[PDB]
Amino acid sequence: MNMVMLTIDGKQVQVEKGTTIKKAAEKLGIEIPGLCDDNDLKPFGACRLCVVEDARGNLVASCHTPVREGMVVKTNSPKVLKARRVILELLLSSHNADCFECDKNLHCKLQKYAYELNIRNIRFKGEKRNYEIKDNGPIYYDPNKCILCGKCVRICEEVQHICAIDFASRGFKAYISTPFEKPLLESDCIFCGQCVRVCPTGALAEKTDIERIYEAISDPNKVVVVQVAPAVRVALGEEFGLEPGEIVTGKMVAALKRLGFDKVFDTQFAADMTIVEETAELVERLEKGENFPMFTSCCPSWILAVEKFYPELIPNISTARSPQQIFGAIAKNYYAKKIGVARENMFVVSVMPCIGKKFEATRPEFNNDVDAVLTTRELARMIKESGIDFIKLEEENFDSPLGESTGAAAIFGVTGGVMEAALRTAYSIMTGEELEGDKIEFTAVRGLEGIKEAEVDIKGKKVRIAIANGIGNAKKLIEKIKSGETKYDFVEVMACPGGCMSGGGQPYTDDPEFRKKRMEGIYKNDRNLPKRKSHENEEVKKVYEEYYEKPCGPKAHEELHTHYHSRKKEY
Amino acid sequence: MNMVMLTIDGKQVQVEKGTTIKKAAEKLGIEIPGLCDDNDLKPFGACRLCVVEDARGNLVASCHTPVREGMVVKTNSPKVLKARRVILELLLSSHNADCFECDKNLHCKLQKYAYELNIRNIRFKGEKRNYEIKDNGPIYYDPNKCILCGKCVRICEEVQHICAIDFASRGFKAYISTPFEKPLLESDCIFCGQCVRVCPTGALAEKTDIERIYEAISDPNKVVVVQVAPAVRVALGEEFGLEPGEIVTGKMVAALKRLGFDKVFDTQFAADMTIVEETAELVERLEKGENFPMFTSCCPSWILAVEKFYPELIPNISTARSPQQIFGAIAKNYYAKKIGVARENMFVVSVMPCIGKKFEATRPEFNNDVDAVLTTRELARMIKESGIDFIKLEEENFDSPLGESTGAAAIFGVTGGVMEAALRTAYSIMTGEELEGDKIEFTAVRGLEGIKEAEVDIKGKKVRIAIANGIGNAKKLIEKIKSGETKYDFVEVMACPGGCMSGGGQPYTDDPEFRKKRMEGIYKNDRNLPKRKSHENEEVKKVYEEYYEKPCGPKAHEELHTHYHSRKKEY
Ligand code: HC1
Ligand code: HC1
Ligand code: SF4
Ligand code: SF4
Ligand code: SF4
Ligand code: SF4
Ligand code: SF4
Ligand code: SF4
Ligand code: SF4
Ligand code: SF4
Ligand code: FES
Ligand code: FES
Repeated sequence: MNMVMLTIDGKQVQVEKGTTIKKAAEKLGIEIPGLCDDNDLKPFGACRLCVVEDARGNLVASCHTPVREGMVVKTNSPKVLKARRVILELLLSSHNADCFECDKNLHCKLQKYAYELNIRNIRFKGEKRNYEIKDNGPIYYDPNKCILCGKCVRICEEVQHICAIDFASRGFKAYISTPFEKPLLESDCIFCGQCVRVCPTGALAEKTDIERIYEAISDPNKVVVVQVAPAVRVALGEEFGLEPGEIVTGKMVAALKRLGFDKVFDTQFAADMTIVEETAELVERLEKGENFPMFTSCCPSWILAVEKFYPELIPNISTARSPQQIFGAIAKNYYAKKIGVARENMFVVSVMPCIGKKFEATRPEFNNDVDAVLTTRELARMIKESGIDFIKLEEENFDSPLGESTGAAAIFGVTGGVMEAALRTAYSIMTGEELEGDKIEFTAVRGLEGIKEAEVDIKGKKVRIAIANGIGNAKKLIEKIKSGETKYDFVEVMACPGGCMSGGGQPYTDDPEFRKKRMEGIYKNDRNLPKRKSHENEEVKKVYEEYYEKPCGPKAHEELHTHYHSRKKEY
Repeated sequence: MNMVMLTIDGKQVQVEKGTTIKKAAEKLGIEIPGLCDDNDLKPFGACRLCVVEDARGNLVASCHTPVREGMVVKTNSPKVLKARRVILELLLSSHNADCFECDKNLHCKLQKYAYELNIRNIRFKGEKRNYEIKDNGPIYYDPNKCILCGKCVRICEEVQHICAIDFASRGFKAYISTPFEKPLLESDCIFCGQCVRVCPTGALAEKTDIERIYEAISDPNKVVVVQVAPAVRVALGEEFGLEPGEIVTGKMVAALKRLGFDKVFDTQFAADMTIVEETAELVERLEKGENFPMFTSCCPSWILAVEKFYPELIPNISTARSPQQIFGAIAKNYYAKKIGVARENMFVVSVMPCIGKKFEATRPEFNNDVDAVLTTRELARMIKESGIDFIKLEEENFDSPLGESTGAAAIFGVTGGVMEAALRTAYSIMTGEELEGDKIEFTAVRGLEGIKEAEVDIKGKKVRIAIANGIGNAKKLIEKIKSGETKYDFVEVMACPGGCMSGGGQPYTDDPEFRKKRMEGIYKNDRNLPKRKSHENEEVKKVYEEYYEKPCGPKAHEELHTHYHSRKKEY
């Protein structure tokens, strides 16, 4: 910690050595514009829109310039403003401008910068960008709106370590493409959605399914049911002017009821069911002591990565379905018979903060259990379209009999929650007594680190457990495990860094501390429930005693389990 | 007060007879979209975008439909949504879409409605609107972005009673125009700016002078000074996410200092100077008892209306200049000599919430005292462009020696404040003692009524005063006065209803209660000052004792007075 002296706009500043001009001037309440830099990535130097003027009189980029003693910097001289205006005019001279038709309307950064830096008349009119738009599955790519900032390539290469996309061509005709413009499905993409989360323009977007939902609601011979993800209730309020991490569960239930859905449920019931199934499977595997370690299967992107890159780990993957598909099977196989509705006349809609769920819902092995999948942004758009005000709503509760949940299933939206809940159930199953007091929380698996390791002692038996949030950390853990350095018993993997609260379907943010706020909100929501264990749920016991009669039973194995196949297209 | 009961979306509602469907459904927290209706105007029925479905199955506009007993209304049926989408597609099929170049970017209502009601692909592509844009002075009109809602015509005809514009042509080729497409200067326009304040698109806007200010700041052989209007400090914070009526004086002074201005002053000093001059003139006129009544001259639009429509009242108008021109003359005739700057090397910039000041600054009789005029929105745009954060600024004070002001000059941004301050000074001048306690406030001239008439007794002498906010009320008062029903002694007129806080240069609002909030903020700001009288100002006494030596003196009459001419172009 050694400090340096500098003058920014006539004000003395104390910053540590190595800090750039941008981070040094941030402490004076000055925001320098920039489009190609993000808090997760190294500086690139492509937009050239953050230039400042030093004492000599030259323009220098302030995003990758280290600080020095005795430096004089000017940030709002007329020359800098003129250069920024010219650069933005150069960008906007070759933009296809359907801001009426653009999904990123009122959320674009190029539009906001064009407004703020006072552009009203483009002098450069001529050749534009013109390409062809092709379907890439659940991701929509329009190369006519690209500004070539490299954020998607950098996030896919530096952080995710997948390297599914790169630059193509050179000069005015450069663009982002997969090898030979092949569709993303058979490329090395695993459908995590982090590239869609950082794009500053409307080039990368989502595939919408709202029209099918509206045409199924208007159908007078169908019943529509909806399920809500645990992580949607802490980030939905951001779209309506609230702070991150504020619970809007009752408001969102009331809004969904006002939208026309006949029955509103939650996925945490399926989360408890999956917890019970997985804990029973883990106990049986530990008794047998075969096929170690055991990996979870709740993340579709992790399953895709296993199928594509590591096809030798398939026997070690847990066969339990994800909570979404389990809920779909429950609704279309048990609830319909109780109510008296034919299987062909029931519609199931899910609201998820993920993008791999859109692809997962269309897999042939699930027999079309879930008919449509939405995101948080799509739900917010629907709520705003219908005209409901969100601030002044009245709190309501979930429907019956698949609405009540516990606290162990409320922390699946953050990294390490699934492991904590599994340990909570496994301690009770193995020992027979219930944890009381502060022993319920396992503080050794909480945080935002890369690889988290722990050793929980259960009545004299020690289990080696691990958690790895992120694809890169997952690859590192796999390399560590395969070499035989150490042996584990249960491993969790999540494709997004920080858990499902950082998914590609969450509302856009500008605060650099959204992860901490959302994690705090999730933990606070967990702390305010009457039940904190999965086996204390009441409707799960009824479902077992009425339809399946035992976990891992023949009917359960037929309807609540799945199998995986290798997708490795050898070349 | 009789109530009517109906069913809206399955919810029972009890409203008074005569309320429309829109105002009845507003009480359930439901916002029905609409573009052609405003809180100041009668329903028109042009956009057809607020349709709802009744029990019979037809579509009825909910903005001009009275409520009835036993009515069933559906607001979010699929048919209504489809109709709204088709109507908006029909609008956007013929729009010139330079949303990069549009002044109303991020503030347009058509853009927000295109976003919310989920438009992504226009099926109707063909002929568009194409016209020619011509200069109309301080108002910018682009007929390629008009949606023909009639708000400007209705506000000019129903409320202002001027009728300067109307519809032209018919069908697809209809547009808004003056007789024979003549420029607005020689039409019946008085430059109030209320039509610019209600337009929902970017068709109507104001002319910008930012480039000249930047090119004069970069000039190393000039000194730039700025003056701020009393009403800018209660509405500038709205642009940065604050509530109306919040005082941001110190924050705005700090921001202006960081913007490059060498010296920052305020107009309230000139307001006190004008108060002294006007009170002396009124006392002399009362002693002489000639040319009654006496009208104020602080509103340029009122002067334009007098010159155009009522040229027989010119001898009765007070000859004192407006505070803006008085401040300009003071800066360019007294401050420059004290500092030692030539008259040709001084630049004066004003920030005003008015549109008529832009035209007033260019009159030949003022010898170009003020070089440029800004608005609150332009200042906010400049602040956002420079990168300063408004929320976390540090409070500062005005420069010297023309910065200190009193409380009597802080209420010129609301209707009736000028009369209150004039009475405050006139009581002291006529009697010799000073008002103390609650007698300072004259509660009989406060409110938002049309014509406010009072009767103030000053030591046995009774004076008749009248206040008329609005052009229509001004015409009514003139008709009352001319017929000889009664005689007054002092009359105030403001062209905008509610005072200068409703000017055409203020930031856009959506709350229907902005006038009350801004008036409360202005009064609270007035209540928190140490001095509440104009003769108690200290720098005014120095200016008199050093330069002019007496109010209404030869030098003062030469530099602080003006004359008016008839603009009535007979036909
Ligand atoms: O399936 C499942 Fe789930 O370790 C998981 O993963 S957590 Fe959910 O806050 C939902 O829907 C989310 O997001 S229920 C999923 O994705
Ligand atoms: O000139 C003058 Fe003035 O009764 C007046 O009128 S009040 Fe001002 O809040 C300013 O600038 C404002 O607005 S100083 C003017 O328009
Ligand atoms: S979805 Fe993930 S793997 Fe696919 S391109 Fe984007 S960042 Fe790379
Ligand atoms: S697709 Fe988006 S993130 Fe990738 S280079 Fe283009 S603008 Fe940047
Ligand atoms: S990417 Fe941004 S600038 Fe381009 S059309 Fe979409 S909203 Fe407008
Ligand atoms: S971690 Fe969650 S949000 Fe991310 S890919 Fe997996 S399921 Fe989707
Ligand atoms: S500025 Fe006033 S008078 Fe002129 S057209 Fe607009 S509303 Fe009418
Ligand atoms: S100019 Fe504006 S207010 Fe007047 S009709 Fe056109 S859109 Fe409406
Ligand atoms: S008026 Fe509205 S929709 Fe039209 S160009 Fe301007 S911002 Fe876009
Ligand atoms: S009342 Fe004020 S804002 Fe309105 S025209 Fe007159 S000076 Fe301008
Ligand atoms: S942010 Fe510095 S060059 Fe892009
Ligand atoms: S608001 Fe009802 S028709 Fe325009």
